[PDB]
Formats: sequence, C-alpha cells, structure tokens
Amino acid sequence: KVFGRCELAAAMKRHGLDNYRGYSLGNWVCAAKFESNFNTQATNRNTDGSTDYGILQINSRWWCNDGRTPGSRNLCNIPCSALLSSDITASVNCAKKIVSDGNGMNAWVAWRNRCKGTDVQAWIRGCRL
Ligand SMILES: [Cl-]
Ligand code: NA
Repeated sequence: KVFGRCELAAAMKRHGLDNYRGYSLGNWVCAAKFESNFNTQATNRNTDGSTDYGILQINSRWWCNDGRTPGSRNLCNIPCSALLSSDITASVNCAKKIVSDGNGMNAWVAWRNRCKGTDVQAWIRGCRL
C-alpha cells in the first residue's frame, strides 16, 4: 500500500509514535517519505547482502529474519516479510525498538541526511489528527 502523507501520520499517531523517545510525528513521516516513499512494499538490497524492508526500511542485518543474510541477528523477532504488510503495526513496533537502542533516529540514514534539523512539522501540516 502507498499511504498518503496525512493517512500515514494518523496511522503512526494511533500506533504511539507521536513523541516516541522525544521524536515528534513529523520526524517519523519525514523518514518514511525518504526511506520508502510511503510504500509498504519497498525493499532495497545493501552491499553487505542484507536487505531493507518496508515503509521504514528496516535492515535484515540486525532486525528481522529473511533467511538470506548469513550471520545476521533477528532483534525484532519477525520475518522481514512482515514489514511489507499494508498494516504498519510490525514495522512500527520494530521501529520503536530501534529508536531506543541508543542512537535514536540516526539509525535511519535518510532521516539523518534529509530530516534531522529541518522543519518536520511541515510533514503533518493540515492533517486531521
Ligand atoms: Cl534520541
Ligand atoms: Na536477520
């Protein structure tokens, strides 16, 4: 599913990401924008042979099992395929775990490069929340 900006913001708010670990909602919507373009089915292969999955491009090196990343850990304990669902629950719960591991949203390279220290409120501008 390809979310609209406001639809996704609303789904993320309901799932408890608004201010999760100090990160306002615009941040989460901004990251998803540049990570996957709002597409739950987005996948990308990294050079180490690990793959990124879903709306928040969660990495199989650490976070999920996709059965083809030798030596990786499964820190969210889900198949990576569960991150591609049109229901963002699994992606949102795994995100919460990533953002708490000490590095905050700097885990998401597109956030750090494209969202950090920008006007992120602009990504929830005008949505009925
Ligand atoms: Cl932080
Ligand atoms: Na893994």
